[PDB]
Amino acid sequence: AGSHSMRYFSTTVSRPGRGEPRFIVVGYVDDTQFVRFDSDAASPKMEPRAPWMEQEGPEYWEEQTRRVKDAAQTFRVSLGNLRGYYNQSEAGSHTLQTMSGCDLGPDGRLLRGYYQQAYDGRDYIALNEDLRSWTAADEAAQNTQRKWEAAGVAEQWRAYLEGECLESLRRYLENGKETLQRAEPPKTHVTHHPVSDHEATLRCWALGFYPAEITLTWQRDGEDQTQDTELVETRPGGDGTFQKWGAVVVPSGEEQRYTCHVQHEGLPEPLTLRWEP
Amino acid sequence: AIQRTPKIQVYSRHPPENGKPNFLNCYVSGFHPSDIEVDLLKNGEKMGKVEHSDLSFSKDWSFYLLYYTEFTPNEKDEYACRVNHVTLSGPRTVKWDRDM
Ligand SMILES: CCCCCCCCCCCCCCCC(=O)OC[C@H](O)CO
Ligand SMILES: [Zn+2]
Ligand SMILES: [Zn+2]
Repeated sequence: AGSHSMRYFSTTVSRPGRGEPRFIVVGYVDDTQFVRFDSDAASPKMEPRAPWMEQEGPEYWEEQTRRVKDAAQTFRVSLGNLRGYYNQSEAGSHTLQTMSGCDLGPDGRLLRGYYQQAYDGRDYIALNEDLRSWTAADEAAQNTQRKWEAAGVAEQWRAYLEGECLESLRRYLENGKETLQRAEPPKTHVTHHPVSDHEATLRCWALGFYPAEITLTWQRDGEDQTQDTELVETRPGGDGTFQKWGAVVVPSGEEQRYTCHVQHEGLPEPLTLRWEP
Repeated sequence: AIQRTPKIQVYSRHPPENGKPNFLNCYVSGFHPSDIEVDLLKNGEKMGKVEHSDLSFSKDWSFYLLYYTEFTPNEKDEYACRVNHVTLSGPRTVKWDRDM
């Protein structure tokens, strides 16, 4: 865990004739959510979603709410411009998603700053790693790029990403240190369920781990079985941990040929597991 | 616009063992656009007290949501998650498989 990250993920969805577009933002530090804003809430404001954010004072929340409302207005204008660029109907609903944030290196340096958008689920424009140039997906985004070059948007983001972004992330990492600077290793086990009297499903479990990144692979005599492995998406426990499993269906007499390999930041050594009857 | 069908997992927070309070989770992920309907079902009946996470999304911009509720399993009851989305024919029901 030399690198830690902060991300804001915003989703703006137009609903023409059915009100102004809906705007939702969530903030994460690594794999832990810490804030939200929902434009459809009773009193829309940035709110804490981690107990270690409840010690910020009201002026912090006021500033965060103002920034989010300002961004929301820009995104509503952007949805209108994009519909026109693509010659789309005024009646349809469309989605603008944005991601921003920073990766903080172990020495305190900016490893990477991000600002990128997708339109209707496809990459649209992205701040390049140099925080001074842009990558545009098509001519629509090349037009956005020119308007942003004219307004010095890259330099506004570079200032934030190299400064306040990292300072805020540092503060969160200290305030929520006991949650965020932990590496909870997975509790692992292998189960065995016959599927006929000649074959069995071996399932390798990883439970209760944090952060979410993990590798779980079945090997047969050292050979990767990824093509014959059912591997579910890593999923949240709901308690700040994650879960995953992978399974293979094998001939009963070959069961001891199979090993499950688990790698996770919280593990001293990568794990090699087998069905233990 | 890109349309991606939701993946659906229904599972408990902790290993299920009957008479012990636990959490019933339905994780729906990989979908686009963001509008979706999700219910947790006890014996085919819609459950109350079901909360959900704030809308977020993955690196490929697909959305994910956790729906969850307190519950206490036992031998009799069956649970399931029911999801509807514009990529589906109609509401899809996935039963909770409690012995994997
Ligand atoms: C993907 C979200 C990106 C923003 C959309 C919703 C606001 C989210 C709350 C604040 C996040 C950091 C944004 C605020 C950082 C900031 O104030 O500076 C910006 C640049 O300086 C351009 O002006
Ligand atoms: Zn004030
Ligand atoms: Zn067997």
